Amino acid sequence: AFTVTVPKDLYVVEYGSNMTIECKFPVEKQLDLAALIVYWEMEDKNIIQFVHGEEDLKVQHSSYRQRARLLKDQLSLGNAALQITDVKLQDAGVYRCMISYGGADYKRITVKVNAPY
Amino acid sequence: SEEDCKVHCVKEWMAGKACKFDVFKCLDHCAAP
Ligand SMILES: *[C@@H]1O[C@H](CO)[C@@H](O)[C@H](O)[C@H]1NC(C)=O
Ligand code: NA
Repeated sequence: AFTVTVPKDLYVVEYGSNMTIECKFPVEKQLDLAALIVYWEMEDKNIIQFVHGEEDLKVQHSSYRQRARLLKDQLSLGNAALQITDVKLQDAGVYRCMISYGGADYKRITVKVNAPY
Repeated sequence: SEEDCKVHCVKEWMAGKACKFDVFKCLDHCAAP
């Protein structure tokens, strides 16, 4: 069965830092971009829509502009890594990663934003 | 059969993107007994 797995289901991240949240999917030999969809979402805000290799900045939610990207080097290894720079208090919440690659699946990841002192 | 239900959720999510379909609810229901 096609399964998406998360190495971590909880990330505790510092306010103003950078986070990379990971979502793994099975890759046999080389990645085929023509068969791959990656969708990152957070409480109905669309962060990444990677459709068969194609990304459209116009449909990224305004709260993630210039802060969120899908790391392409990880993608080759079956790792859909979402990097968010300059983490905001509003970035706290439940992220969903949906991967379609042959089959389809999704996982939830909780992000908590701390302000250490 | 479950695999096929999930592929179809993605199909309908894509169709929507052309034309508010909740793909996570759809995928959930494929796994739901
Ligand atoms: C986050 O990324 C930027 C470059 O994109 C880097 O300059 C910065 O040091 C990183 N932030 C932290 C707190 O590590
Ligand atoms: Na810290």
